[PDB]
Amino acid sequence: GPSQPTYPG
Amino acid sequence: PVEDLIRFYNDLQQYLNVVTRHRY
Repeated sequence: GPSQPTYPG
Repeated sequence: PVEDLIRFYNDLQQYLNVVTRHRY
């Protein structure tokens, strides 16, 4: 998967 | 992100504009 998945908040 | 964001939206938009066209 991606190395830096985006997140909420 | 914006490209991946709208690209995720558009990919299912068709299933909601083209399938719904068949009274769905």
